[PDB]
Amino acid sequence: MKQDQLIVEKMEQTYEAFSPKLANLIEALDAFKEHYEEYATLRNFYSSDEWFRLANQPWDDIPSGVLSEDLLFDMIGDHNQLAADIADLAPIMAKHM
Amino acid sequence: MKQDQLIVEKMEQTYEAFSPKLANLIEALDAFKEHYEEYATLRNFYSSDEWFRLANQPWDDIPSGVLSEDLLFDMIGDHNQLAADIADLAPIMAKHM
Ligand SMILES: [Ca+2]
Ligand SMILES: [Ca+2]
Ligand SMILES: [Cl-]
Ligand SMILES: [Cl-]
Ligand SMILES: [Cl-]
Ligand SMILES: [Cl-]
Repeated sequence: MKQDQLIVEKMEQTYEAFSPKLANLIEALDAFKEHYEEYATLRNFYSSDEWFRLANQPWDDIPSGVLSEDLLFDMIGDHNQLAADIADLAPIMAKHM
Repeated sequence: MKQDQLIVEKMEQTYEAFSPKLANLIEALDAFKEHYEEYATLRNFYSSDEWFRLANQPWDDIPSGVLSEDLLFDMIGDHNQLAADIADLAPIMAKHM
């Protein structure tokens, strides 16, 4: 039918929008999880005595980005915002099971 | 120093591994969130009277994937596994704030 076709088209367009985003999140989450064990190391290094001492050494090349005033600060911020977004999503997904 | 260099190298290698995975998850989560409002539509369509009726019509071309026995079933499974993984991650991230 002409009308059955309309229903199917709408559903296919909906699936095509949503399904790749579901897939990409699953993939990204799995990759993140294999390395999240390293986060405390980086968080704890930023603003530590050693980080500051190293940042203020007279390097003969451009210092590593980890030694900058802002790079790991921004990483911590991105982490904390992600934590909040994951916390907010969790019960919403549970509701859709 | 030779040794200060060792500390910095280790931290830089750690950051280079972790930081892109954090970024990719943030990006994937944001994209998913803009379309998660469509999930109930697709979930509810699968195994519905209309879905089954449409799947059993005599289409003159290959039926749309949404009409298959397995495609949306697998999407629901992927969703439910993701829900559980997000629920498990949420308190772990809170602990690292
Ligand atoms: Ca396509
Ligand atoms: Ca590189
Ligand atoms: Cl690991
Ligand atoms: Cl490790
Ligand atoms: Cl939307
Ligand atoms: Cl919408």
